[PDB]
Formats: sequence, structure tokens, C-alpha cells
Amino acid sequence: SLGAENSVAYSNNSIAIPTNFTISVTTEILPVSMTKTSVDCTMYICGDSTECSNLLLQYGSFCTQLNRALTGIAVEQDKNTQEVFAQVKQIYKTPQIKDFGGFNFSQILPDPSKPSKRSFIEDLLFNKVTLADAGFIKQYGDCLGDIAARDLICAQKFNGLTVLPPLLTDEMIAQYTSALLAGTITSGWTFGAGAALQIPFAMQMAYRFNGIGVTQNVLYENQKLIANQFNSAIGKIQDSLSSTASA
Amino acid sequence: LTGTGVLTESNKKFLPFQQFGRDIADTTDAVRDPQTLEILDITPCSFGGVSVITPGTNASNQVAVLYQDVNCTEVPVAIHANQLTPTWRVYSTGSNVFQTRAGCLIGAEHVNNSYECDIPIGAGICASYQTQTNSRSVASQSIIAYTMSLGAENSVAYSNNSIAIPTNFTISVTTEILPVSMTKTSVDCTMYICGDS
Amino acid sequence: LGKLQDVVNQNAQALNTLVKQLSSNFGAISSVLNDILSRLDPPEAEVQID
Amino acid sequence: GKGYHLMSFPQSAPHGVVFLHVTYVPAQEKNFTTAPAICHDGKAHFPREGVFVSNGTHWFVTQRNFYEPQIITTDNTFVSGNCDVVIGIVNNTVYDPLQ
Amino acid sequence: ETKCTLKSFTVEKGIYQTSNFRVQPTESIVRFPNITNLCPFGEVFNATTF
Ligand SMILES: *[C@@H]1O[C@H](CO)[C@@H](O[C@@H]2O[C@H](CO)[C@@H](O)[C@H](O)[C@H]2NC(C)=O)[C@H](O)[C@H]1NC(C)=O
Ligand SMILES: *[C@@H]1O[C@H](CO)[C@@H](O[C@@H]2O[C@H](CO)[C@@H](O)[C@H](O)[C@H]2NC(C)=O)[C@H](O)[C@H]1NC(C)=O
Ligand SMILES: *[C@@H]1O[C@H](CO)[C@@H](O[C@@H]2O[C@H](CO)[C@@H](O)[C@H](O)[C@H]2NC(C)=O)[C@H](O)[C@H]1NC(C)=O
Ligand SMILES: *[C@@H]1O[C@H](CO)[C@@H](O[C@@H]2O[C@H](CO)[C@@H](O)[C@H](O)[C@H]2NC(C)=O)[C@H](O)[C@H]1NC(C)=O
Ligand SMILES: *[C@@H]1O[C@H](CO)[C@@H](O[C@@H]2O[C@H](CO)[C@@H](O)[C@H](O)[C@H]2NC(C)=O)[C@H](O)[C@H]1NC(C)=O
Ligand SMILES: *[C@@H]1O[C@H](CO)[C@@H](O[C@@H]2O[C@H](CO)[C@@H](O)[C@H](O)[C@H]2NC(C)=O)[C@H](O)[C@H]1NC(C)=O
Ligand SMILES: *[C@@H]1O[C@H](CO)[C@@H](O)[C@H](O)[C@H]1NC(C)=O
Ligand SMILES: *[C@@H]1O[C@H](CO)[C@@H](O)[C@H](O)[C@H]1NC(C)=O
Ligand SMILES: *[C@@H]1O[C@H](CO)[C@@H](O)[C@H](O)[C@H]1NC(C)=O
Ligand SMILES: *[C@@H]1O[C@H](CO)[C@@H](O)[C@H](O)[C@H]1NC(C)=O
Ligand SMILES: *[C@@H]1O[C@H](CO)[C@@H](O)[C@H](O)[C@H]1NC(C)=O
Repeated sequence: SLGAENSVAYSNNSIAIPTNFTISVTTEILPVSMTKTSVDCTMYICGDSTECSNLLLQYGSFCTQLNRALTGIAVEQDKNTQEVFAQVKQIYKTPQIKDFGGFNFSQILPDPSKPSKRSFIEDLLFNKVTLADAGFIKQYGDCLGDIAARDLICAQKFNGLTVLPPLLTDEMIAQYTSALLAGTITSGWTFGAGAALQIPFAMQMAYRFNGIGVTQNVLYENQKLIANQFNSAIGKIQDSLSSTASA
Repeated sequence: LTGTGVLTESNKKFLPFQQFGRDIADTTDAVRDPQTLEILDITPCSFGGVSVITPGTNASNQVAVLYQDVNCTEVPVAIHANQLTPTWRVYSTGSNVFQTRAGCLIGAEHVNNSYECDIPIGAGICASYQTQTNSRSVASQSIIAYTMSLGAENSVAYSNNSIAIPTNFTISVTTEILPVSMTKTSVDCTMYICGDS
Repeated sequence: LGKLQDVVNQNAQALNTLVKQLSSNFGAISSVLNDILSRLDPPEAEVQID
Repeated sequence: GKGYHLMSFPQSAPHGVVFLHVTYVPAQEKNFTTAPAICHDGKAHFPREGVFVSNGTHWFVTQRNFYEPQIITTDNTFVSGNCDVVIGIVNNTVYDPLQ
Repeated sequence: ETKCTLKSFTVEKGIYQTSNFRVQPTESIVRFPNITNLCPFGEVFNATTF
């Protein structure tokens, strides 16, 4: 199916103008890092044996660059995580008075109830993704003791295939996201070029409407339905993410 | 059947005729003793998670050790300190027993400060060679393991009715470097893998 | 200078490896073509040369 | 650059380029009280290419990124429907040229 | 060990994932079943006829 067909009715003199807009909130995901790994020289290709160690020393010195390459990859990953979320070094605390116009922002902002500062949608996204690799700490004690049947993580650890942890904790990325959110909801976009300059959220919405070509008096004449539409869109995003579990 | 490793008693279940059991990929990891019919378990005599943190040979000789995803209770068990040199046994236990979320970090002391990261270590923790020798009485320049500074915190004071406007600007000139090309190379067919013959 | 230097180093480093890796035996009796050619006859030195 | 972009200068470098970016980077901020609109004669009088900034018991139109106070003329603002709608509109006299 | 795992006498600032060079096996053990019986090699190789 090639989508759906439609007609426009040019007519050579006809103006089509909207009368009622519909604020839409869309989700776009983007991977910013990958699980860095390191491999041991002799543990994999000779296990533990002195004879194979001698034969490998005589054969060559390959791993001296292999690990190096992987090492570089690891560094790269950190830089990526340090390039996307660390745009601004200043951290802006969440506003103490929650009156951003009709907008609520009760789910994007961090949730103080939970001990972790993971807001609400961030925790939902954490739960949706089923991280099945050795992300949880598979300590050496689990592999050594209290074992019944072999698992692949223990084999990877025993054959030298170790997995390094990311430099930035998920709480640290949460702190960056919260700081950027507070800056963009309180100071508008000034903090991306200078300091944090207070902008009432209605004035910021007027700024952005003026930017998109729709002059002011469209926000101000009726903004209650705009805030209601934004809240409904946020609720729909929450419902879709919590139900489909496929994004 | 010969092989190197560490044996240990285990509760593995073996069929009556079975003599040995392998790992996921053809690696005999649990043999049965013939003289006692009891089941043994073979673990590799190698724990690769050791990361050495160094301030550079031409800056000092002290180093820090980070064993991967272990508590500071099994490190002598994990690395077999009883079969190691005394100098290695020094880096097994002691006073600097700082524990992180990526294994503990014997070798360096932990501080409550929030200095900027110098040498990345693991999840959140960094380390640096600081000249605390003046600050810490008569001690020497030492390796410290702090937690990263997340920039600097700030407040905006929304107040729901407030405008902030600059009065004096500051022209800034910033440098951004970008590589545009790399050294092209060519290789000969026979003169490399055969020289002249 | 940073990354502008780094790439150059990388290239040079690669080339250095491509030379320093000529000493790898790769299973042969000796990682010297002249030595094998002088020590073993063609029918038996052929496998080492391959 | 970091701030608002003005211009750039290229410089050759070994197998690469160096860009010198000139940016505005405003500083020396001052925070005053503000309003979105002024209901004068029952008219919203929304600002045009500027914002309303009030000193002690005063009102002015100023550009967003620089402090350039101006008197509330009929060319600096435009009206659009009764002001009961605007939420937070502060009423004031809207000066007029041609008077 | 850090010097050995990257093959240089000079090590610069940073963290390095070293190889395994600490522990070396020093004792060897052998476990064979209780048999203590010889083959009839003298009853096979010294047979009257094959
Ligand atoms: C004005 O809008 C109406 C909306 O119906 C247009 O009428 C439709 O035009 C499309 C495109 O030609 C046709 O496919 C539909 O079948 C038309 N439906 C009706 C109800 O007529 C109309 O054409 C538009 N303006 C003009 C006159 O072009
Ligand atoms: C703004 O968001 C907050 C989030 O807590 C809403 O507060 C909750 O509202 C629901 C009903 O919608 C109640 O059942 C909860 O008990 C409330 N919790 C708290 C902490 O107040 C608030 O109602 C929302 N306001 C709107 C609609 O703008
Ligand atoms: C623009 O669309 C919105 C969205 O439907 C309209 O608001 C609705 O108005 C009806 C009738 O009062 C209510 O029953 C709905 O609950 C409202 N929905 C929302 C989200 O506001 C609004 O009336 C429309 N305006 C114009 C001028 O067409
Ligand atoms: C195989 O022979 C060994 C002796 O070479 C047996 O080991 C002995 O076991 C008895 C009873 O537990 C002990 O009292 C002796 O001290 C052991 N001696 C040694 C040297 O181990 C072993 O039990 C025998 N196993 C089988 C299955 O016959
Ligand atoms: C902006 O106005 C406020 C209100 O008086 C000035 O004071 C700040 O108020 C906030 C919220 O209470 C505090 O968090 C700040 O710490 C206060 N000022 C400081 C920097 O200590 C504020 O100074 C004004 N901004 C200016 C003058 O740039
Ligand atoms: C300024 O605004 C206030 C609040 O709207 C006005 O107060 C009321 O304004 C309406 C409309 O003019 C009058 O009908 C009421 O009698 C006013 N009541 C009060 C509280 O005084 C006030 O009139 C406005 N003044 C200006 C400058 O227009
Ligand atoms: C490390 O200590 C924690 C806290 O008691 C425990 O949950 C975990 O199982 C321990 N791991 C090992 C390998 O001993
Ligand atoms: C070590 O550093 C000092 C000071 O920079 C320098 O003079 C000396 O030559 C360096 N030696 C080595 C080992 O590189
Ligand atoms: C940090 O301070 C706490 C008490 O506030 C103390 O228990 C802890 O040992 C300190 N950590 C250091 C000094 O590294
Ligand atoms: C106007 O603003 C200036 C600078 O803040 C101030 O010195 C002056 O007193 C103000 N006058 C009023 C109250 O309009
Ligand atoms: C917040 O600002 C709005 C702007 O319309 C105003 O109506 C409201 O009364 C203000 N509330 C506070 C907390 O001052």
C-alpha cells in the first residue's frame, strides 16, 4: 500500500488557512553509546597453559594493538555520553514554584518521591528496555560459588572477555537531563548562549510562536486549551510507552 | 587429562558413568576424582579485571589497583594472594579499602571532596595524583579517588513574573579544530611479504 | 592541537606496526625468509613460506 | 561557537582546518518586572518586536537581547481583541504619536 | 605488570587493563584409579603361536 491517495483542488485561486491548531508531542529515540568491552591476550586464545603462552609469544604480538583499538572505542563511548548530556556545565535546580502557566510539567521534571532522581518517564523507559547482558553487577563470587549450571556471563569473564562500566552513572545522566530541563523551562533558551535569564513560560511560548510565524494574540487570546492539549499529549505519550512496550 | 587451574569441592551432579563435564564452549571445568569418586570443580587460575591506575612513570611510582566487580573480601580469594609476591599482597588489603560500584579500589584513598575528574576509573569515581603532601601534614603526594563534579549548581529564581535582560555584551572568539584529511599510503605487492626473492 | 595531531600519530603508529609485525613467526621455524630459503630445500621450505 | 553566531574565519592547519567563531555572548544582566500586554482602552496592545519592561512605576518596550527602553507608542505595539483574555495583562496608558 | 602488558619501560598517566602475570602454577598433581595390575603382555607377546 502506497499510503493513501489525496486530492488538493488547486483551482488557481483558493487559499487554505487553518483555524484551530493541535499541539502534538512526539517521541524520538537515539542511541548515544554502546557497551564498551575489553579482551585479554592469553586467556582467550590459550586459556591457562605455559606451553601455549610460549607458542603465542613465538607466534606474534597481535593483541598489543587489538586491546588498543578496543580501548579507543571505550574512550569514544565516554566522549559521546559526555558530548550529548554535558552541553552546559551549569546545573539549574528545579523551580521552587510550579506555576508555569497552565502547563503542569509534573512528569517531565524529577520525581522527589522516589529516592532516585529519575523523574517518571525516565524510570518507565528504564523498565521498558530489557537489559539482558552483564549490565547488572555479575560479581566474581557468583561465578565461583553458589553455582549449579554454567551461564554465558561466567564463560565470558573466564575467557578474558570483560565488560567495562560506563563512566557516567545513570543518576549522573539524570542530573544532566534535569539541569537542561530546568534551564529550558525557566530561562527559555538564553542559557544555551549565555547565563540563565528568567522568562515567564507564557512569554517563552509567545517567543516561540513568534518564531514559527504565528504572531502573538494566538497564545494569549486562548492558552487554556493549549495547556490542556499539552497535558493530554503528555498523558498519551505516557500511556503509549507504558502499554505498547515496543518503542 | 592434564590442565592448569584451581580445584574446589562442588555440588555438581554427575551421571554414574560420567568422568568430566565441560564449560559452554568445550572447556573441561568439572572433573571427577578417580580415587574418591567425589566431584571437583576447575576454575581458571586467572582473574582478569585488574586495572592499574598510574600517574606516569616520570611523575611517581605509586599505583592504584581496581579489581573488576568484586568486594574487598574476596580479592585475596579472587587473585590468590597466598601464591603472590608480598608486594602484590600489599595491593590486596590494607587501609585504602575504598569500594565502588565497579569493584573496589585498593591502593588509593577516598576523599569527600568533589574535584573535577582527572583520570576516569569507573561508574562516577575518578582518581588523580594530588600534591596533598603540604595539606596532609608530613605525608607525600598521593593518589586520591573522589566523585566527579557535575559542573556547578545554579538557581534561576523564576518568580513567575520576572524578565532578565543584558545591558553590556562581550564579543567572544572561539577556536574549533577539525581534521580534513589523513596521510594517504600505498603498499607494494611482493616486496613486503616476500622482500626480494 | 589535540585531535589534529592524533590522527597523524595513528597513521604513523599503524605503519610502524606493519613493520614491527614482520618479525612474527606465524608458525614458521623462523620469521626470516632468507634463513628458511638457505636452510631448507624448496619442497620442505614451501610450507613454511606459505 | 557558544553564543549567537556573527561570523567565522578559517585557518589552515596540518591536514585540517581551524575555525575562529565570533559570538555575541551577552552579559551584565538586570532583572525587572514585566507583563505580556497592557489593556489600554479595553485593547490588548501586544508588543511588536520587543517585550514590556517596567521600572519603578514605569513601562517601556525593549528588544529581547539588549536593554533599549522606549516609550509605549502606537507603532511599538499592536492591538488584538478585548484584554479580558490576556492572563496577567497590566493596564497602562499607551502613548501615541500624531498627538 | 602494566609495563609488561604494553611492552614499554615508560608508562604515562592513565588507567590500563593489564594481562595476567601475577600467579604461576608451581605444583603438579596426578590422580589415577587403583588398579595395580599388569597386562598379559608376557602372556600375549610371548604366546606359543599367533
Ligand atoms: C474546498 O474544500 C472542499 C472540501 O470538500 C473541496 O471539495 C473537495 O475537493 C476535493 C479535491 O478536488 C475532492 O476530491 C472532493 O471530492 C471535494 N469534495 C466536495 C465536498 O466537494 C473543494 O474542492 C475545495 N475548493 C475548491 C472549490 O477547489
Ligand atoms: C498536575 O500534576 C500533578 C501530578 O501529581 C497532579 O496532582 C495529582 O492529580 C491527580 C488527579 O489528576 C491526583 O489523583 C493526585 O493525587 C495528585 N497528586 C498530587 C501530588 O497532587 C495535578 O492534579 C495536576 N494538575 C493539573 C491537572 O494541571
Ligand atoms: C479547537 O479544538 C479544541 C479541541 O477539541 C476545542 O476544545 C473542545 O471544545 C469542546 C466544546 O466546548 C469540548 O467539549 C472539548 O472537551 C474541548 N477540547 C479541548 C481539548 O479543549 C476548541 O473548542 C476548538 N476551538 C475552535 C475555535 O475550533
Ligand atoms: C584408592 O587407593 C587409595 C590409597 O592409595 C585410597 O586412599 C586411602 O583411603 C583410606 C580410607 O579412606 C585411607 O585410610 C587411606 O589413608 C587412604 N590412603 C591414601 C594414600 O589416599 C583410596 O580410598 C582408594 N580408592 C578406591 C576407590 O579404591
Ligand atoms: C533577580 O531578582 C532576584 C530577586 O531579588 C535577586 O535575588 C535573588 O533571588 C533568588 C531567589 O530568591 C536567589 O536564589 C538568589 O540567590 C538571589 N540573588 C543572588 C544572586 O544572591 C537577583 O539578584 C536578581 N538577579 C540579578 C540582580 O542579576
Ligand atoms: C486597571 O486594572 C484594574 C483591574 O482590572 C481595574 O480595576 C477595575 O477595572 C474595571 C474596568 O476598568 C472597572 O470596571 C472596575 O470598576 C475596576 N475596579 C477596581 C478594582 O478599581 C482598573 O479600573 C484599571 N485601571 C485602568 C488604568 O484602566
Ligand atoms: C558484596 O557485598 C554485598 C553486600 O553485602 C553482597 O550483596 C554481594 O553479594 C557481595 N558480593 C560478593 C561477590 O561477595
Ligand atoms: C622527566 O620529566 C622531567 C621534567 O619535565 C624531564 O626533565 C626529564 O627529562 C623527564 N625524564 C623522562 C624519564 O622522560
Ligand atoms: C566522608 O564523611 C563521612 C561523614 O560525614 C565519613 O563517614 C566518611 O568516612 C568520609 N569519607 C572520606 C573522608 O573519604
Ligand atoms: C529606573 O531604573 C534605574 C536602574 O535600576 C533606577 O536607578 C531608578 O531608580 C529607576 N527609576 C524608576 C523607579 O523608575
Ligand atoms: C503568576 O503569573 C500569572 C500570569 O498571568 C498571574 O496571573 C498569577 O497571578 C501569578 N501568580 C503568582 C504566583 O504570582
